[PDB]
Amino acid sequence: AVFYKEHKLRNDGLVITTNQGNIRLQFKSEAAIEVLYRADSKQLPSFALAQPESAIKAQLTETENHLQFSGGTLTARIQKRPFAISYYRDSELLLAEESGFQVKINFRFYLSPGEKILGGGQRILGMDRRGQRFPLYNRAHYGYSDHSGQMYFGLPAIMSSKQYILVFDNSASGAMDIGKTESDILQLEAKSGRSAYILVAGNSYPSLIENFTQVTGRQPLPPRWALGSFASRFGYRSEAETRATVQKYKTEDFPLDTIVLDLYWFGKDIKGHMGNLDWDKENFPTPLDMMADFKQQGVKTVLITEPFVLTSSKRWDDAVKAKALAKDPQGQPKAFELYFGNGGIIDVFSKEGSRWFSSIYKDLSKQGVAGWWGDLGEPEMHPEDTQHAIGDADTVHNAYGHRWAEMLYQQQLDQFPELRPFIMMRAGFVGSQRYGMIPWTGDVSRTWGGLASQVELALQMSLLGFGYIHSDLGGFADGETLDKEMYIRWLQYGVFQPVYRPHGQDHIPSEPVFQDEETKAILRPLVKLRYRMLPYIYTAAYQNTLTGMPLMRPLFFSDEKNPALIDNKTSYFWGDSLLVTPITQAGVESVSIPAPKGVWFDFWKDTRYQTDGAPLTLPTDLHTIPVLVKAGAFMPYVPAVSTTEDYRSDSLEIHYYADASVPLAQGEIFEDDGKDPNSIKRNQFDLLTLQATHTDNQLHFQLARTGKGYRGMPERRATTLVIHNASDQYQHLDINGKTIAIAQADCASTPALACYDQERRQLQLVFTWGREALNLRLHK
Ligand SMILES: *[C@H]1[C@H](O)[C@@H](O)[C@H](O)[C@@H](CO)[C@@H]1OS(=O)(=O)O
Ligand SMILES: O=C([O-])C(=O)[O-]
Repeated sequence: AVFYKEHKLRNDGLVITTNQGNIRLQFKSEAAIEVLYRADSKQLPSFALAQPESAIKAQLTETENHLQFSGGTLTARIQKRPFAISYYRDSELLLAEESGFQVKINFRFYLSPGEKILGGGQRILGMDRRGQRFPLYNRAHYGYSDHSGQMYFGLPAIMSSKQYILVFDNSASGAMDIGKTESDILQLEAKSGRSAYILVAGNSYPSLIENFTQVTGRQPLPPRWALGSFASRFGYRSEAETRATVQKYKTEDFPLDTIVLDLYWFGKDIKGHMGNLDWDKENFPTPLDMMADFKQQGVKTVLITEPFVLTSSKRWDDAVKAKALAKDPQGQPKAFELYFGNGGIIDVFSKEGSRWFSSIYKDLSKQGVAGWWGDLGEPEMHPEDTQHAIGDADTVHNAYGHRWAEMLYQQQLDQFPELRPFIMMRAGFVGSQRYGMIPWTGDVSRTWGGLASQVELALQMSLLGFGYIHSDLGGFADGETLDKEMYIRWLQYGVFQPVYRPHGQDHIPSEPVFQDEETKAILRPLVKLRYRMLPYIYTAAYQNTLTGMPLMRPLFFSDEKNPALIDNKTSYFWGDSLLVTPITQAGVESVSIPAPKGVWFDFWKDTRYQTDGAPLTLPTDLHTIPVLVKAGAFMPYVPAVSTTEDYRSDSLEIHYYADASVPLAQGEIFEDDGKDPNSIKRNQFDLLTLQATHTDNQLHFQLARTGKGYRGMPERRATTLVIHNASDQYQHLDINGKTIAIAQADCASTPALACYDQERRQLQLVFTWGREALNLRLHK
């Protein structure tokens, strides 16, 4: 039994007092509200919020039975007796408290009938998680396949078909019950920690995500090289083996940006060395030379680190001496029995642990390390009586990796202010994207089921802030012999997901360069294609930095008024223009693609398909996976390079997919130096835009560039524009008023400026795209 007693305004925040205590309401933006219960008391601070202290000016009005606290779009409606807060966008009800806050920590809300609920981060349960209950405790799920209620990276958040996001801003061991125990109740629970939630609203899913990342944090543009080809396994045993692998990429003609070094870099066994955090010199005798030799070939080195320091490690005594480790309640270093041996955990929440760990990263980064892999940050083992500077293990658990990322991010920005940090980690929290976290989906089994789950996992993480979620390509765990077909399918899909990082236990090769001739003949052109497509991918990355928009988008974005599409986890958008349907079983001979209505082209074959709703059946082959291009797409390409260190857009090739059904279309290509963390803030970029206007007798392109450019930007780019499904009735072309005849023969065999290929229905234009505006007009 809870009821309103009184309220005060204090610094734009509403402080309500009930019989049970104080409640602080602060708008963190016009569409986002933080609700803090037990506001009177000492609590852990917010982890989810980018600006925890902020509170924007809202309006307050009072009635007999209710209070109303409003920003721009979002309104909190506070019923006085019994006490219950509900949330409105306009006057549409988003979410209503049931009993609300109780005692343990517990929050209870009503779910509306038919409401679909995404969220929880990494689970394999179906896209709509309504009807499920699961814990909020980051934890390993080694060898998972087609099911999981609990994995490496849970998020205490949900997204609803009402277009709100709800965050439980609490770091502790907890649980979420999404209308499972009681049909119409969403319940959030924790053992301890902060008693706060955050509601974010939007008018569309893109706007919701923009609003969410506004208040939780925007991912800073990663270095372009993170969009490249990684060489990885668990693990290279020696400097000789790592060098032989870089070489294998060069001798096999596969692109390679980065090689990743797993735990053998600091010791010859899996057990007993963790915490050494220094080179095993018997096996890596000349590591500075190794890294410099790789950097000459345009190849970066990334090293694994973990939170644990073993008692058998060279750094135990020093970490104890420095007070860097978490303690027991008695005050001494907490040691416990990991797989690797008896050891402690670095306390990234303390000043002393942060300084000791940071100094180690600094030293290795000085030696030549370009990037960092933080594994086991769940933490993988985290006994409940472990004490951190700000709380016990069970209170801080789900924020350990998040703070570990923050610590490493700040450290890398301090050491290399002119570089973009690369931080790859397994476990975080809501907002960890603001520290550049690039998550992967853990120790997936080498099964079709493991592959068939990756889209669900990726979309779930993308929707709640994590654009660079990806999988270990080809699979990680167990197996005795390569499953060739599954491997190929997984590396094909790889091209159309955020990070191209095949990785697996080393009794079976993860790297495509160690595969048989047929496998390499299939994958080599695809890995190159990933490089040729860098302007498409880097431009989606740019939009993710700008607005939260994930790189992988779900089918349901295509029609916001058809909630049944939410269930789809087999087809997704890669950027604006490509609808990808990975093949996730052996021997599949054809697929049915639930393409949204409109006109679509086969990416590989150029076939045009029109549909008014019905799915398209495409045949499959072993050399590709089904990809459709949306009519009105501009697909930009550059020539393939071996490494992004050689990236140039001096030569562009742009493919436009024309159809009269699309009378206006736009595209954009974002170019900058690929490395400057301040490029966007300072406008040190070249932003190419393209607009097509398609009427009955004309097809008009307007091309332009904005931004202040950057050092080494080409002034003039040689541009080949290829118009697919181009009319055969275009007689002339004007480029900026200068008329050019369209050749109708020998397009492939003359240096033609404009040429129509009648057999392929393609019209090719070749021109110079300089700093001034350009108009290309085709007319019948
Ligand atoms: C952590 C990662 O999930 C996996 O990709 C690594 O290859 C391995 C080895 O460092 C880690 O798992 S574990 O074996 O240490 O548990
Ligand atoms: O649609 C057109 O413009 C045509 O195909 O002739």
